Amino acid sequence: SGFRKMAFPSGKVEGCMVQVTCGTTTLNGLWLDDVVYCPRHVICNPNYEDLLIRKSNHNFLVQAGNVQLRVIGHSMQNCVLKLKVDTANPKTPKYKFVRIQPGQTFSVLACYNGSPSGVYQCAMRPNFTIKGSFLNGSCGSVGFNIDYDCVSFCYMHHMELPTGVHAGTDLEGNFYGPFVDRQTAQAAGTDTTITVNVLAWLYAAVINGDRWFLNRFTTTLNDFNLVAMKYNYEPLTQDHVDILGPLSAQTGIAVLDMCASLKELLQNGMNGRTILGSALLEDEFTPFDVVRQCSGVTF
Amino acid sequence: SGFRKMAFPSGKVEGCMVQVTCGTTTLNGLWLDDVVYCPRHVICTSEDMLNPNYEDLLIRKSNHNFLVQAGNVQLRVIGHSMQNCVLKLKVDTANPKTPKYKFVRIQPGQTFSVLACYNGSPSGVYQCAMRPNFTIKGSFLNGSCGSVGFNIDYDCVSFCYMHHMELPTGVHAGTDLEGNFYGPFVDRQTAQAAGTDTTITVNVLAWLYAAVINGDRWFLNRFTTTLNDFNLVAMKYNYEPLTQDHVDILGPLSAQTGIAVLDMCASLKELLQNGMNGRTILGSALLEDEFTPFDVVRQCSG
Ligand SMILES: NC(=O)N1Cc2ccc(Cl)cc2[C@H](C(=O)Nc2cncc3ccccc23)C1
Ligand SMILES: NC(=O)N1Cc2ccc(Cl)cc2[C@H](C(=O)Nc2cncc3ccccc23)C1
Ligand SMILES: [Cl-]
Repeated sequence: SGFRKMAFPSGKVEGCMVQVTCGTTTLNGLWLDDVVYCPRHVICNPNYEDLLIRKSNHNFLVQAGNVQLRVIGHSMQNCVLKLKVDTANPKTPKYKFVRIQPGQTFSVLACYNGSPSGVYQCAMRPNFTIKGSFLNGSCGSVGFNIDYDCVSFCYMHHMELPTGVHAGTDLEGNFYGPFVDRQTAQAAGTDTTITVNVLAWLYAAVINGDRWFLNRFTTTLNDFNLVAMKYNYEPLTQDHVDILGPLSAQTGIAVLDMCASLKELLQNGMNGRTILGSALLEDEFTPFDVVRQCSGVTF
Repeated sequence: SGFRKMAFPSGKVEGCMVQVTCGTTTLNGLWLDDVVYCPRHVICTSEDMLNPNYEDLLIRKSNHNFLVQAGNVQLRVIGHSMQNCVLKLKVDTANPKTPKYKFVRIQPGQTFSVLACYNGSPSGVYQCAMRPNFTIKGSFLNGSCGSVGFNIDYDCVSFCYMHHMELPTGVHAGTDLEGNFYGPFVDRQTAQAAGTDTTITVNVLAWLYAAVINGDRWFLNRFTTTLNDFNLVAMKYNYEPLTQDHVDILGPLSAQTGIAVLDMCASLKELLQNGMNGRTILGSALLEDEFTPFDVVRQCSG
């Protein structure tokens, strides 16, 4: 029993964190094989080709623990700088670079000076920001998932928006969201609630013995989506309904039956009650996160 | 900016997780140097659990009865001893991944990271607090016994918890790494219930200071309180008494935000009276009590 916001064990990622210093700027890098990936704003109206062409290999100081790595090459791929180093990371795990969709969750290994300080779980918001916890020096910290023994890198931290939320890229340097890596006026779009995730979390509450919110009612996908649109909830697709199938079979509560529970919660509130120790509807657990935590999958 | 429930990077602990098998029971062990620490109930059957005589059960065991597995490698047990409710299995190989470590016993209200494991394999990491009733509100399934709680301040891992059991309310009970249970619990299938839980007051105050550091002041008021008046009010909401030690501990946060501890106590009293009125504090509609004053300083400042 119990339901926690749980991150993947960060060990395979910790063994990849390095410190990248260039000029006055110091941030984090991800050392995989003989390449260190880091935000290109470490070289810093920025013409990044012009700024990068003025740098030599020895301008980038890469530090892996108490060992200085020597940079033998450098190239840019979108908003990510790839520093070729002489040494292949012996701690390089089996990995992939994956781009995630909004609503998908991942673990963040927050780092400062190439040293991991914390690990937390978070979701790619529908507005492409992440509600993370980062201070200055956190740039280059990575987001990942673990599938079997393979680490899928999905996020690299680049910046903080004026509302305190965060923006970054996939490991190929493509930003999530309409953001750019420069000091210009940028704001996160109006956020919405990840509906399939709230439903997954209601199923987790049912699995954990909390059923007060259940009701005899059902609804249609169209009628539920008319309610979802009114409460700034993401539309629930047939794919989401299919994805919630296993949880629906396990608890005996059809996805449209759980949708009517969610509809009543949105219109009437919780009425002094909590669900899994929360007075708000939690949307940062995917259906797979719920199944994984309520089954004990290991890595 | 931002405030998350953050766990310590689990890497130093992952490299210590092993699987311990005794008969039909399989649980997790912590391999540090040449010793594997695990709950002593690994030697029990389901029947033995009502009134186990651990000394009697352990005396009938030999080293080769304990199967220890570190990854895809079987370790050889060369000795065994019991220290309180933990079994210490001397093995023939020192763990090369043994980090700098300490065994620390924590007090209620203290937080720590839990590396939940099944079959000696880590599956997840989460942050939690030792409740005032000595239980932890964890996320544990059958086979998670032996999973550990820790903090990693600097490069040293301080092991503070080993999971032993789930109580009937879904909460968890365990021991420090010397085998001493937190709380009035026993490693027996007997009628045991967690005492009435209370809110960790000093932690809620620390979290209100984190909200101030992050720019949220909506809950502040023009009032102050005496420590005694705060405790009389707080007790009525099932909040732990706030001691002078807690007030002293909140000193740095008070100096940083410019809000006196007893002035922050007055905001808390008002929040308990009024609720949040549709608002949130650090993305939460409830008063969060699983961040200590030390956690707030670490995360908000560095
Ligand atoms: N003004 C300022 O501090 N920045 C400007 C800027 C402009 C563009 C880009 Cl791509 C990055 C940055 C950096 C950034 O956002 N870094 C930071 C990242 N995360 C959390 C922070 C908390 C506090 C301060 C910086 C954080 C630095
Ligand atoms: N009923 C049952 O299976 N147990 C009884 C028991 C009695 C005393 C002692 Cl010291 C340990 C145990 C074990 C224990 O609590 N393990 C478990 C630990 N954590 C979460 C669990 C979730 C679900 C089932 C067991 C969990 C095993
Ligand atoms: Cl303590």
